[PDB]
Amino acid sequence: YLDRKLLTLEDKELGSGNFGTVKKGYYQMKKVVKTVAVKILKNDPALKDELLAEANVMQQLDNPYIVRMIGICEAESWMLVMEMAELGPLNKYLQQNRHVKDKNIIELVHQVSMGMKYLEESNFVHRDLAARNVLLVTQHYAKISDFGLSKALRADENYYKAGKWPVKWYAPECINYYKFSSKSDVWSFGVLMWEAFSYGQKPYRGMKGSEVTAMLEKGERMGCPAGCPREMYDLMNLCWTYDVENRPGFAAVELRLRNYYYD
Ligand SMILES: O=S1(=O)NCc2ccc(Nc3nccc(N(CCO)c4cccc5[nH]ncc45)n3)cc21
Repeated sequence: YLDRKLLTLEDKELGSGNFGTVKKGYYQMKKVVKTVAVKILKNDPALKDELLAEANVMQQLDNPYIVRMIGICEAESWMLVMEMAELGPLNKYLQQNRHVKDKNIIELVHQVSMGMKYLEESNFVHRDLAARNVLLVTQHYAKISDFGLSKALRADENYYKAGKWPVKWYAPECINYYKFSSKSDVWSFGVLMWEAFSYGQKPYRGMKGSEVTAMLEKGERMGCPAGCPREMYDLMNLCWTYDVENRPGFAAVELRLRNYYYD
């Protein structure tokens, strides 16, 4: 829990969602002043639980490619205070910056894969991995964010059995059997890659969720984005392996990206 006196907020608003608004601020750590992003709950038991589940999860996470939580501050409102990733969501950035080179995109997605390999080792599932939920520190440093749908897996289980339903990022076992695992997160990571190489274009455009599900069961997949290296498109296809058993884990995904990047 944070000291409201040690927090200064801008008057400007960075963004707003169902939960409320987001403001940029500063929090005085012992000596240094650290720039922060803050979710400020508008005015709702669900939203408080949402903020609470995300905080509960972040508190246990510690990795260079995952957004770091500073803490919670109870004052004029409930506040979730994170270290600021200044450049914001990966999709919106690439949408405004098409000069980004393929090798730069590969670097950022490898970084995500490294954060997810950590998440997988830590036995947490993200359940909302998408380009909108990756934040940029700099043009060469990505962090995974938005852990509101995330779950710590029980010590005796490999998956979580299941609100917000981003079906275009969901593996078939999620849609058909409500089972969410690190391998489901791998499926989503494939969609994320596609997004990144499509410079933030939405996947499966013009299609309803049921239509995407039909497409995938037919064995059809999204095509290679313009200028996307083939090796990276091949990795998207591996991530979209239908049968979860045979879908690769994040260790193999991260390895594959590393070798392509450093070679
Ligand atoms: O999308 S935006 O609001 N509009 C422009 C912009 C520019 C920079 C950021 N950066 C940022 N860094 C860290 C955390 C964070 N947020 C707010 C966005 O969800 C968080 C605060 C509290 C908890 C959180 N979990 N995941 C992100 C996040 N934002 C964000 C934005």
